[PDB]
Amino acid sequence: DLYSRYKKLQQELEFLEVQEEYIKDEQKNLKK
Amino acid sequence: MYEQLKGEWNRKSPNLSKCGEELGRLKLVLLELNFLPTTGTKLTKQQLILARDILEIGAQWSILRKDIPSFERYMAQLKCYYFDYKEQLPESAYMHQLLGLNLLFLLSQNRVAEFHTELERLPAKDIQTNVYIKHPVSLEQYLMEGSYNKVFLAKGNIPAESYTFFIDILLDTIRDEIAGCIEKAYEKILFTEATRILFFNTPKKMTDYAKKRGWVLGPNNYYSFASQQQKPEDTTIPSTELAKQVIEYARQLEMIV
Amino acid sequence: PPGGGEQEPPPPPAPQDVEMKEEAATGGGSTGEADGKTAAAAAEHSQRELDTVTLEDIKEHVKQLEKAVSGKEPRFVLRALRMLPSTSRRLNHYVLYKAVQGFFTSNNATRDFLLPFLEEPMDTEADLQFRPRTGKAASTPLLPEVEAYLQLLVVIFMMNSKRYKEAQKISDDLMQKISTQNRRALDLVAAKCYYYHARVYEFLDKLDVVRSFLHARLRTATLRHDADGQATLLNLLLRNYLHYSLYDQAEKLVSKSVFPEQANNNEWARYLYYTGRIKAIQLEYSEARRTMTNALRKAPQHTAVGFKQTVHKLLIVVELLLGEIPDRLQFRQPSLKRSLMPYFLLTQAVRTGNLAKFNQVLDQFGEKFQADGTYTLIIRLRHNVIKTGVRMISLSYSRISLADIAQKLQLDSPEDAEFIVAKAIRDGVIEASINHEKGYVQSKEMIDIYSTREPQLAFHQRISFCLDIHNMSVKAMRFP
Amino acid sequence: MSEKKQPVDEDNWDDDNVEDDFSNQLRAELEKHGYKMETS
Amino acid sequence: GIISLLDEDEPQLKEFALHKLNAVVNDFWAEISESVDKIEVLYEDEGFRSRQFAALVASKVFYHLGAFEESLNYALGAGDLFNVNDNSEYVETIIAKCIDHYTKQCVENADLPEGEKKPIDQRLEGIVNKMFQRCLDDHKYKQAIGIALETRR
Amino acid sequence: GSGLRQYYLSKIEELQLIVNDKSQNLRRLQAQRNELNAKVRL
Repeated sequence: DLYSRYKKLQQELEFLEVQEEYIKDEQKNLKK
Repeated sequence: MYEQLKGEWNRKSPNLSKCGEELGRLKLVLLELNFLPTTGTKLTKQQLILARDILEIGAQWSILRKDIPSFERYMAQLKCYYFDYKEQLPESAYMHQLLGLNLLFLLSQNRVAEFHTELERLPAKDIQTNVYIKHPVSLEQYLMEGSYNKVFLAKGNIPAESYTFFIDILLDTIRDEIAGCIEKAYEKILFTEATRILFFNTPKKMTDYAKKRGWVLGPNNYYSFASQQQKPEDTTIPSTELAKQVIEYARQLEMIV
Repeated sequence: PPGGGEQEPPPPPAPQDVEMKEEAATGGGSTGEADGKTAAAAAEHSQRELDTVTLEDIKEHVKQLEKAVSGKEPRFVLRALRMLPSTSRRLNHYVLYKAVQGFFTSNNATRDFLLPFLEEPMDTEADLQFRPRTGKAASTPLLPEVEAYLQLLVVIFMMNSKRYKEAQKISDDLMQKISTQNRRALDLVAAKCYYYHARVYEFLDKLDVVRSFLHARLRTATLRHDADGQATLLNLLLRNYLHYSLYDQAEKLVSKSVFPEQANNNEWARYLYYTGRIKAIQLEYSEARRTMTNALRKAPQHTAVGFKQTVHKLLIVVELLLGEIPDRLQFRQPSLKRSLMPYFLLTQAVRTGNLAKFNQVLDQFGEKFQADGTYTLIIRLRHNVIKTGVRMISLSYSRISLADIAQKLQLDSPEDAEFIVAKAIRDGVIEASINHEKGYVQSKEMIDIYSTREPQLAFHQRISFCLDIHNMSVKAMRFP
Repeated sequence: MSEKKQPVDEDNWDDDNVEDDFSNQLRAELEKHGYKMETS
Repeated sequence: GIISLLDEDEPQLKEFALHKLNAVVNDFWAEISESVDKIEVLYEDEGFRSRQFAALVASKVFYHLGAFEESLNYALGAGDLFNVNDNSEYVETIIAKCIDHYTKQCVENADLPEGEKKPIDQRLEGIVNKMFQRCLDDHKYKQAIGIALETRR
Repeated sequence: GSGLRQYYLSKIEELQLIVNDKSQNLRRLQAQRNELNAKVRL
């Protein structure tokens, strides 16, 4: 499982990073 | 085993293959047991007592031949054997002026930072006794306030052998910043202020200042030249980069943090 | 016996109640924030870690015979903690051994039995993953023992308990190092022992074994984890390079590890002070005295803590090495009233022109001066005796003759005047220049500080500082 | 280096520019601090 | 006292300098910060037989200072004397920078194999397959399949 | 283990740390969106 643990935590980086960019668009839009 | 111990010891040392044989002796010293911790067998420090002494005279050989990069190579290996990691160190008498040779090597080369970090290790050794350290620190207590060529008025007190090779550097390292300070706002002086006060009424010291420096004695003066600048300013060279700070100010202040 | 007999029942239950429950809540809450709280870089038990700095130094020292603290250690070291049924057995044992303390006798472990008590953290399916829990349970053999300040024959068992705790570094570095960041808890534990293992190695010889240990213990920083572990060991690295009197100090300057960016306003405050003495011995003063002043005002928030006594001592020593004249007792303490009295006389003779009076006091009070670790003042204080006078004149007179500044300084003659007017400019004392037409020493005035861009240079750091606080605030806010 | 080269021949911590600034009038202003609101 | 031992020019002290290079190899690596050229010029000696061993102790000192690429480039040029030395927890950090530099080089060369390829150092891959041999001999093969995807080979 | 597992086991550390980090950063941004969305809806 040890190679899979290294790959899946990489996949939990940018899939979690795009949510960070997402709320920046949300909170900027809700001020309008 | 004790290769040519006191052959050319006292009188002279003109031999050149002696040093490789002396290094050949030093091949044996680092290869008997060890040098770095020198933990056990205290008798293996007993040739290291004499391995101190053969580098002492090796430093005396370097001061005979005026070898500055060797004289620090000997002294550092000696001091790191005066800082043997088993520091028991039975007292040799030639240590206290060898450090005085180190303390005058180092004082004459603008190592005043190296001076005042050296004195930390010997609190009462450097003061209460040891005239070979008491004289270079009374030199340094002279070297605080106004006594730097009053030093030359106290030149004639050498407790050891001549010490000439490092009072000549002390001759050198004073008379050149003397020449540096007269290039500065000490603007110009006549020949007789260079005579009575620098020192030594006229030898080829006038050849020293006219050739190492300029300051040609023309009609009754040493003459200074131009030592000024123009001082330009633009203050809109920052107007590209001060705008870079202002854009950065509203950058982080507007971003959703 | 009638007088001392009735005074026996009240002393046990006050440690048996509140000293019982505090680590019982801490060892529970940090465990729940070791299992949960994946972002436990800053636990709230880090303030309890700061409480355990203050707690056991005053709460308990001895194991409190008449059976109060003597039963805590066989309770709290008997922890196997298998699963929820076999931890609730131990959760009953927090209650059940309280009857063993009160009704029965406790298990008296007089300074020796705690080391074989470290087999109950192996007996009957114990836990090795809870290296915070066993790491605190490796501090607890020290906590009555070391903090009682015995320093007597259990120093070797202080050492062997720490070797078991250095074997817990091995269990951190080899046994299941899975993302728990427990080193930043263990480094403060590696601090606590090595404040007294520092003192232990002050009761004995040098530390070159620990030097090989400390460099390797510093080595695993900056790659694995780096917060406050690099910092606290670096003061422990510096303090005995300083305490030993060798060259020792340019090694510190090239030790380019100065910057773990914060140390919670306590370790970073003294860190500036240890390196402030380092930069002072190589004759740099103005750069030294400004971080001397920075270290005094950074964390002084106690009453005469002991190194506050020392930074306030050394601060105007180097300011009496430039020659500005502040003196001392404007912030005086009851632990300072004794320690000011030789230092009292030291700074008054700077302003006056009497030096045999100064050489009287140095001969009078040299033993206290040598106790302070300030041997090398006199090789450079007689320097500043005439430097304080010449700066005071140059600050007074705007255009002074050489022929007058001498005779005021009881200096007899207009040559002995500018026997102090050619290195002071080179040392950065006075702006003034000297013409060899008049021999007069005149300085000028600074006006362009507001006329040219001095203010907006200084503002750009402080604009950048204030926005960081706004950034540290919003990032650390919405935890609900 | 450079001899500065020449031809010719209590405990008053800025509490002294406080205390040598201080010697002849106010000692009956040390608990003379309170008598002034019925006449003056 | 140990720095100035690297000044002398006879070869009988050069092979005794390495007898004193591995002597002082333990602790005072901060002191060797001022001794960069005294390893480097000693590395430029071809009459010095063990010049790769000078790159061993150089990869020791630039790891102390944190010159991680400079330790990496001298782990390259240290040849067989570095290739024989891989049983430590010192060397596991500098092979970590190796594989990291290796797999980003291989994806770079997998982008454009049609000309202007950056040639991989053979001593860079000399420890790559050698550490892959440790996968073959330490019984573990989920690790042996693990690099084999990431190496892009 | 030191040559073939430690290259991965030390590397999955920081891959765990950033996912550990930005989850705190995410739920801060989550609650701020719920404040404004409850403000606009009302």
